[PDB]
Amino acid sequence: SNVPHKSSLPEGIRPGTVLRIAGLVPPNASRFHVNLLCGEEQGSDAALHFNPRLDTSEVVFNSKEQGSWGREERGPGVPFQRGQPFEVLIIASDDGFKAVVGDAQYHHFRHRLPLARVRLVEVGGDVQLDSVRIF
Amino acid sequence: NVPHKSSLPEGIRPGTVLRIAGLVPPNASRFHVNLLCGEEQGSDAALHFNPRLDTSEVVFNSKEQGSWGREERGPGVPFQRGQPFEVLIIASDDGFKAVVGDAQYHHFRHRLPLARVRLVEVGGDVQLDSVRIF
Repeated sequence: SNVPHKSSLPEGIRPGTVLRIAGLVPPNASRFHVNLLCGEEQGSDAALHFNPRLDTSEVVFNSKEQGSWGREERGPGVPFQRGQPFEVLIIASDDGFKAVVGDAQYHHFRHRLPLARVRLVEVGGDVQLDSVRIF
Repeated sequence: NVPHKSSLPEGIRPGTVLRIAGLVPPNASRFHVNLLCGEEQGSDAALHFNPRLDTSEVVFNSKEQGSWGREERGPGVPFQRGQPFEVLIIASDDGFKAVVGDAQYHHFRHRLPLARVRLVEVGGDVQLDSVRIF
């Protein structure tokens, strides 16, 4: 199932970076996450926390800075389903992160931390990961 | 087979993603994807992505004022006759990242300004499934 899955980004990511995450949402999944982290330590700051919640039918976006979570943003409905595969694109621009789900633009999350702080991508939770690619 | 045209109303910026899904015909010679700066014939091409299956090469190039540039070539041909493909053209601040399949294939540094791009054009021997701008 390959979780928790970590992808190190020693030189960071620039505007024009695409994170492609594919996987299956297992039959009794509660929630999973894709984190863009500043370091490898526990509780590391997070430029992006992408959190589909199957049990509450929401998709939460947040950030973590100086150990404190920001204010949650929510996307429109849950474009994931228990027992169904998915494809997510997280696209970094100069202005924020574009979340694409199932070939449809889903939500835009404005930068709160500098994009230059990102050093790691972490995928975890109730997800059976197909692949994580970083272009 | 008139080329497919898709206008870019707000141009493209670092973070624009062009997903081109399609199928190569069994008798295909070559097809191309152009990022053009105007809707006139002979407009500047900020990016000319040209896979060539008749000679087994993939050529990158630019064009301004009707004059081309120096060709760049990628490793082999990640395209086969009769086989489908998915291409990502990702604009960064440094250039265009071309992705074929699940791997970055080439990095074409910006020869022309990114803000001058206004039209995507797909032509040649190719069956076009979908053109998406993200």
